[PDB]
Amino acid sequence: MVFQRLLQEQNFTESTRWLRYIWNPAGYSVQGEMQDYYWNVRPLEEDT
Amino acid sequence: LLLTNISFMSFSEFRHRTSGTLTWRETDFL
Repeated sequence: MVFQRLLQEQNFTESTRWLRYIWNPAGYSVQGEMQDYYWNVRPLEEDT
Repeated sequence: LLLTNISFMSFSEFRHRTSGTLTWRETDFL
């Protein structure tokens, strides 16, 4: 909802951050090291 | 490897550099 509402107001550099909170094709960095997943929402990794 | 070289590399690069002799508290401190 925050992502879509930031697209609709064309605040792009924050809209992309709020999309990084779910999906990042450039991986995720936890404690300095890159992780093995790309979905920051665990019922999207496991089909729950 | 001096203290100016460590600032250019990331923490993952620097931790892979010293993963044997240091143990992630001296690594993060340095």
